[PDB]
Amino acid sequence: PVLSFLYRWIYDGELEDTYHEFFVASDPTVKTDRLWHDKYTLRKSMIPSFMTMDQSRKVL
Amino acid sequence: LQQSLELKRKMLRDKQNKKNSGQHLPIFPAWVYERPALIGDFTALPIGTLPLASQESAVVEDLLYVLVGVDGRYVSAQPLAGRQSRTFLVDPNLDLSIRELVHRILPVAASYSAVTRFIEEKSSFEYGQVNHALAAAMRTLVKEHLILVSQLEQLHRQGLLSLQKLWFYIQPAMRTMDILASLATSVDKGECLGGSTLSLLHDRSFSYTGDSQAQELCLYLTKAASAPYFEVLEKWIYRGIIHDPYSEFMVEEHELRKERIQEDYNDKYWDQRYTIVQQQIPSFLQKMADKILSTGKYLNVVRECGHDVTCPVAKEIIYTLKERAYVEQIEKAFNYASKVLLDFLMEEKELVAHLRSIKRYFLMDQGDFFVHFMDLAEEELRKPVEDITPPRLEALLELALRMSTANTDPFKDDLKIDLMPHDLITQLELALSGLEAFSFDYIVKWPLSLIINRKALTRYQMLFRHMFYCKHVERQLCSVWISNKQWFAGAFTLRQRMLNFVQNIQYYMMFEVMEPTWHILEKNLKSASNIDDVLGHHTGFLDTCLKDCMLTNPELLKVFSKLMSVCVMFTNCMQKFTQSMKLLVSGFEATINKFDKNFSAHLLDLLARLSIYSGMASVISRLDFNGFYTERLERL
Repeated sequence: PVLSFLYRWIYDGELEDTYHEFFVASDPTVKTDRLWHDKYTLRKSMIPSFMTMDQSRKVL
Repeated sequence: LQQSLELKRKMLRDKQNKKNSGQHLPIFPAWVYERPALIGDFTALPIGTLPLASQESAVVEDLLYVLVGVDGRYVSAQPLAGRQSRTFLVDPNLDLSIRELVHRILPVAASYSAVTRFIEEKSSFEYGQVNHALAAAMRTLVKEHLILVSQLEQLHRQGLLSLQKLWFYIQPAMRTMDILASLATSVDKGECLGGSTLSLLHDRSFSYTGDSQAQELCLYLTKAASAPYFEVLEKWIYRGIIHDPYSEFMVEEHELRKERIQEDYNDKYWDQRYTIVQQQIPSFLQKMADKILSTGKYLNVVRECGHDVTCPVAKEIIYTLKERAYVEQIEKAFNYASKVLLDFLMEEKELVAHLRSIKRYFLMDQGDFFVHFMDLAEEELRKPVEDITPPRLEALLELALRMSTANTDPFKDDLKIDLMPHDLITQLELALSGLEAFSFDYIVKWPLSLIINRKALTRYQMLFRHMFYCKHVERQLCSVWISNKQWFAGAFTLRQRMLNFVQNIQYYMMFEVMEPTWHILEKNLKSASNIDDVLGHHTGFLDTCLKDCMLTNPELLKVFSKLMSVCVMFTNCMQKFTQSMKLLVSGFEATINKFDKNFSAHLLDLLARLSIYSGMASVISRLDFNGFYTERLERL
């Protein structure tokens, strides 16, 4: 599941969850021009130990 | 038994602090100790009062239960529930002839239960890498022991066995259990783990050379145990990244990534960042150890910058008895390492031009550049120290460079004018500079800081500063020559001799030192099979070029400094006396003759102090090529 969340986020760059399972902290609002800085933020508790901080940061 | 529980936790702790990406390491659950999940191996009548034809059937059936490590019926397993020791008690009143034979069967039993306990105690999550492989490889022999016990099990089911058959049966198996129990005792006793029980497994295989029943046993467990180790090895070898997410390997990577990044000030790659560790050497890879280290050390600095490198081919290698699959792959791996690094560097981040643009200025290949720059910078240069300002000297450099036809090399703005802060003490005043100093900082680039060192650059500066005295005295002698296009005819001879001397000194450095060993270096850096030869060739070029020239002498030649001092004193005096006569013939000769005497002293001392030394004797032969001032003082 977490690798399929990664490969849905390399392809289309959009994913759907209602439970915290991935290293992205999504904000549901669509914003106006603030969209870039704030809809996607780095959640660190869902980073695997076979991935590093660089991998999550770059794919985000 | 008790000693293991300590080690296991501490081996965990080393790897939580070394990895900053280690996450949620386990605790061993308490129930595995409170309730049995490790060890599973932990009415009674006197046999002597029984009839005979019940005693035989009963003692055979009970001892068969007793062997596994737990109580039978009339033979009991004495409680220890631990270490390599176990004793069994048959009833003392058994008939003497049968009981002495029952006592003889017991050594396979005490060397079975012990053999089981090593597989039960050391199934824990932590211990060394070889011991975890060895548990899974020793259990295979427990299974092959069972297939003989399975035949025995069927036979005992069919209402038949006797003690003489059993005694004849267990004679082959006793030795194999003896070898396994001795191995378990030695591995637990010495507190050896990791790679230090890859030494013990290597030594025990050599030790047996009289039967080779146990030699092959140690060989089988070592060939099984070296199969994960060589895959971790091939991960480190074919690409610089370790694709194993533990560090068990003989190479470890220090984290000096937070000291040197986008600059090198230690040369961390070639010192000890990728180092080897003694207690993870298996003691059959010790012959290959330096090669193994140097291989992947070369791979990192190509796999980092963006060049796709992978395995060209990989093949399995195994520890085999006094024979090597490993050597043939280590050598090919080594040549592949050095070839991809050396090819990638000699095309992108060109070493060729970096060495050429050092030969062009410090060893001096363009003279037009310096005859422009020295002339247009000397009036700032002549002043005492801190009266110079480096923006101005840098700006006039950008002149004399861009006027001169030296515009054909990529690295020419890397030259920045700095000074030696402690000027003559760097060689092996502080109020004068630009009369005894002229130095640059040529900046060295990211992989060219590992092939040209800091020490290399300061030696280049010291050789350039040694040539600065000749560069100074040469052009001062030309400018005093144009004054005479009164005087003294011997003053013209003194002038002629001094300029002849300095011109010969530099020409000898030209066609003797820099150009020939540069011609050797353009062969050596392309005929190397490792980069520890390439470093050696660069260090050897600099070492030769310093040893042949006058930078290394037994006595260091203070007369060289005194000689160039009286050369400067002569040109100052002659310019002053010529302009304050026409613009005598006796006092002029009086000052010029004293400079003649001082110079002849300092020259003859030089020829004698160079003749004791030593090829590089060509310096003495060319100065006395005439047979004038041909060394009239004897020493030695």
